[PDB]
Amino acid sequence: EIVMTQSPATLSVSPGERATLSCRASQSVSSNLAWYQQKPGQAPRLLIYGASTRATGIPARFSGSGSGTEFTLTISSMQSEDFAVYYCHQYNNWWTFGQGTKVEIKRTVAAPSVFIFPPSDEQLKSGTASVVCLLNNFYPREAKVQWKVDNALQSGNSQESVTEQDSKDSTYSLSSTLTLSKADYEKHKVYACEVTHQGLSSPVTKSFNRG
Repeated sequence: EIVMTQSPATLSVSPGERATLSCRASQSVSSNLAWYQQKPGQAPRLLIYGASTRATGIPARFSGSGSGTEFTLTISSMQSEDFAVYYCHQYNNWWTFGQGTKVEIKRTVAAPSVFIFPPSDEQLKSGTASVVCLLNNFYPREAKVQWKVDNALQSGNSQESVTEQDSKDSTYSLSSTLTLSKADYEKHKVYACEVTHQGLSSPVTKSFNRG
């Protein structure tokens, strides 16, 4: 019954900075609340089981506080390894989990390096003509893409995918893929990747065409 919501969805934190995550509940949970840490790939981990009691072995820079319907976890001397995802959990009724909060490295704003890649001959005989937009080592996560063709922004018939942080330098990479049928390659005459990002006063474009 009890829905629990965790805000804000994302926090950008440069190393060594203090971070604050808030958790709210549709109904009261008194103090039957806990905070877990999720490292992608591994298994979630216990951070705080009481409203504030820290479990064994967690660094003292972690601490949570709250009661009733509002709680907040906080970290004061965050290190690089602490960068992960977090969940607030309650057990005062049928227990449930919150959607969670991301935490990412903060770094210098970097404009996206954009490249486009059309199909070629071998795919025609396979009948799966496709194009790729590669955006490399951009920051922050807000960098956004547009597949464009003659009188059409080809979103809804293609897929976006993204790396994790290029953690050795903390940038992001995106490999959007556009896929069409055999005869489609010739049907459309214009093809382009367009990119927007606050390091871009105007959209960045890469393009190709038929003829």
